[PDB]
This record gives sequence, structure tokens and C-alpha cells, in this order.
Amino acid sequence: QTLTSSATGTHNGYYYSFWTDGQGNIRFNLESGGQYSVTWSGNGNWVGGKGWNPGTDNRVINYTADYRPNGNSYLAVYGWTRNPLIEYYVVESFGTYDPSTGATRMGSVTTDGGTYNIYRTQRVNAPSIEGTKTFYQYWSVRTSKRTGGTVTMANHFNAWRQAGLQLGSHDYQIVATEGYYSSGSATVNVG
Ligand SMILES: [Ca+2]
Repeated sequence: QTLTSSATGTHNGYYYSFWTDGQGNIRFNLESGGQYSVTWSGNGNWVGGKGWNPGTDNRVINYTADYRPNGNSYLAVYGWTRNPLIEYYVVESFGTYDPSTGATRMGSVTTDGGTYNIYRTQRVNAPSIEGTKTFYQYWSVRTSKRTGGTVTMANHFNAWRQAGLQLGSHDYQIVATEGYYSSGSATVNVG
């Protein structure tokens, strides 16, 4: 099951979402259980992974990953909420581009053996699950990169909410890999 375009659905019990601007080279493959693998290069913009839909406030995610990025790429819990429309990330690892760059710092949170700095950014007239919109992005960026472990979402959501970053109703919630004008390979197994 190799994707040929942006797509969503459920595979082996796990929701999957793959979004691509169709550029560059990419092969996103749905694999056994909660696993997926992706190989990419060129000048593409994409993000995809496996997880759940809808996401929940207290989900405890356990994942493993063989992550090998080259350029601007992220390995992170990724999802959206509506009312308000929010795109959020719990960055476990990243490439050459630090998501915190020029972002508004909103404190930090210690959870699952790690420490994460919190940030808020904004996307204007950008693609979203509701079409072209202007919305905020919330971030939890690990101070030390890792490619496997447990992520207690309640600790991140509560840290954001308390910092004044409101969350809406949950849309999807996945362990995603993202890339922008980058290359690499990744095999991620959720659950
Ligand atoms: Ca299924």
C-alpha cells in the first residue's frame, strides 16, 4: 500500500494522514500494524503518519522510529483541533531547521524523561484541514533529540492551555514525519 497522492483513512486499526504539495520525490508506504515508512528527496513539502482520529486529551503514545533526515525535517506527534483551528507539534527530533527559530516562547514542560520548550507561531493564508486559513501553531520542542519513547499528551496540552494557548475540538492526532526541501528515510512504528 504505497500512497500516490495526499490521502487519509485507517490502516490496520490506525488512522493515517499524508499531506504533500506534490513536489519533489516521495514514497509513503503503509505497513504492518501501526507502522509506515517513507523515503523522500528533492524539493517537496509533506507531512504524514499514523495515529488516531479523533485525537484525545489523555492519549499516551508509545512509538519507535528509525529516523534518518537530511535537511529540514521533523519527527513529531502532530495533529489539529477546530474552534479554534490549531496545528500542533510535539517535536521529538528535527533536522537542520530548529522550529523554535523566531517563535514566541511560552515556557517549558518536563514530561516522559525529557524537557520541552513551548512556542506559538502563526501561519497566514496557509493550507489547513479547513482550507486556506490563518491560524496558530503550538509547539513542544525537546531540548534533546530522540527517536523513540512515550509521549503523554495530557502533559503537553495542559502546559499549552495554562500558558494561554487554547485548544479546540480534536481532529486527527498522529506520530508524523515532515519534510521541507529535504531528503531522507524513516520507518515509524506507533503502538
Ligand atoms: Ca483499518
